Amino acid sequence: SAMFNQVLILICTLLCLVFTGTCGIQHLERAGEKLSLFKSFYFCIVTFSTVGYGDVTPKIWPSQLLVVIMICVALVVLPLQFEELVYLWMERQK
Amino acid sequence: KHVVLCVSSLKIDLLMDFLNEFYAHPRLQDYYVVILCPTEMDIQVRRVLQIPLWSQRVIYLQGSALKDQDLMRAKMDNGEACFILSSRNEVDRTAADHQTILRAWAVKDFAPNCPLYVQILKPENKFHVKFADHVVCEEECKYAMLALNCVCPATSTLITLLVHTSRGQEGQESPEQWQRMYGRCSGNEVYHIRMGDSKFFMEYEGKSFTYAAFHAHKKYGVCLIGIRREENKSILLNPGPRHIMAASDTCFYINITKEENSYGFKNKLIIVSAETAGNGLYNFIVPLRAYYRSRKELNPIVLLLDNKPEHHFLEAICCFPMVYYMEGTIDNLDSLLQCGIIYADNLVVVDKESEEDYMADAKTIVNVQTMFRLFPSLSIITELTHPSNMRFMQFRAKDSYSLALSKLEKKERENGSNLAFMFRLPFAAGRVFSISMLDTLLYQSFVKDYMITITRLLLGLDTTPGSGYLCAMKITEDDLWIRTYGRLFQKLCSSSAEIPIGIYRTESHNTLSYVLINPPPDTRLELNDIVYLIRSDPLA
Repeated sequence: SAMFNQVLILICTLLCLVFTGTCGIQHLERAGEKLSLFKSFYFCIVTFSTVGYGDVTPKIWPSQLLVVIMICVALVVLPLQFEELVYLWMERQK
Repeated sequence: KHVVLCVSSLKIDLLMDFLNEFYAHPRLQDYYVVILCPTEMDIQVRRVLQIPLWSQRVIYLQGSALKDQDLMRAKMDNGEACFILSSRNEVDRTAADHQTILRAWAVKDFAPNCPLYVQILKPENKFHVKFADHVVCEEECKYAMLALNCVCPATSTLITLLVHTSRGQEGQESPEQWQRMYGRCSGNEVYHIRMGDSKFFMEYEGKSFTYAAFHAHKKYGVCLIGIRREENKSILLNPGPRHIMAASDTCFYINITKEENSYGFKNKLIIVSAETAGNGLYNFIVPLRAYYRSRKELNPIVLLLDNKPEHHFLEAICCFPMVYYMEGTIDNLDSLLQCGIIYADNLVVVDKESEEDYMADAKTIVNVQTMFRLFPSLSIITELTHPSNMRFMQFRAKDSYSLALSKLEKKERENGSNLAFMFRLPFAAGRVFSISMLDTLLYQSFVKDYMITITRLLLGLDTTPGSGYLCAMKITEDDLWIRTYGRLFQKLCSSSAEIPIGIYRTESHNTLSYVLINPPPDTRLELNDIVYLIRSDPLA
């Protein structure tokens, strides 16, 4: 089942990115302005959902960039997998 | 609960009528219908799989019968039924056969438990799968039916409507008188009761075969046919007046509903055309001059083909008396005149040509139609494939009945669709008949094992020694000594052994036609009419 396979890849990647985001915001903002993990989950899923509320964001030199870098990579990485998911839907139709 | 069906080329037709036919059974409906084909779905048929009802009751998959992988894919072992089918319209008649029989092996191999159902075009090849559960043999039956059409009229329509299930849904339209009665008796059908007793079985345990069908018409209106002894499981048609019934013995009977639920010449001549001779026509001719048939009334028969008669045909037919060769198609007035179509009576044509689908039946419609106008005193018969095109046959510039039939047939196909094709003029005249109409027989067979065998014995074809012939008798002015159909039945079988089934009628607008199957035995009879009776006296 390829449909299944890429569904998995999507989920895996999402999970990975969420994890990287939690782990990303965890050690940094924990210094200057302390934030709970749920705030991170929020931010991550707020970034990959393309929402961007902005209640709390990075105020620090590296902190923004790191989030940014992860997004930029994600924004390339995001469609790769959606693109993938599309390819199978085309195979299923065939 | 997975049912299997396999075919080389699907088309709206075969599918449709299968489906519509298959879920007609209340008992077995829920099943996963499995389709196996090599080629992709067309843009039309792939549309009928998308409809809200047939979506999840129909599984379609792409693949063949030979590879073992795709057989697995269908879950055969689990599956409760296996159907193989043959394409009708093809370039080569002899190749299709190979395709099918082959499939048979592979399926039998894979799972030698499940029942197996299949079609076979040429008679010659019948011999190869004798091992299978049930097999429908095309040509033999085709030529047979049409052959018996030359003794009594509308042999065809009778049998067809027998093997088609209906509730009498179609008799309540009350447009007119006849049709009201005509359709009413359509839903009429054959059924199975043997065991124990029931509303009809006990009435006579100890009296003869005959006395049964007398008083069956009195209470219910059921009329039995034949009794399988429990011994050899051989089916009989109209066992003689000597045979008796038991408490455990088989009753086959007809009713509208199941028992539980309630060179110059002499005589008229006939002329046949076909594309090629084959072991096909050997069996065309059997019923014509049989044993039971007299040497007075024989109908010498002329064979008109396109291609010169092949060698085997000659050794095969030289036995019989009375036939000849003439050549050419039905085009030339002259090619037909040499034979004496004028002296002759009934016309027989079975032909075909190897884009759009129904269309391929054209080549014949045409050649025929001319004849309708050349000889208004003449009677002809015909074979199409697509059971849509029927009414497109004998048509006149102006007819009120013939045209006003259109609205009536639509008005049937929209309520629920089993037989849309009954009411049409020529069809009920027997001048028309088709191939895939008996195909229904096969589908329906899955629920009834006595459905196929019964048929052949009716025609000709299979005779195990105890048996009977289907004959007809015209009605005339001394028979009018009888009032009606019931008063008839009881004065009929008190002399010889014969059972009626249906009748035949004619009125004016030459003239119109009817068939009424197992009519209530209260119904009257005109001067020109015909009835279908079974007579067995080969053996004492």
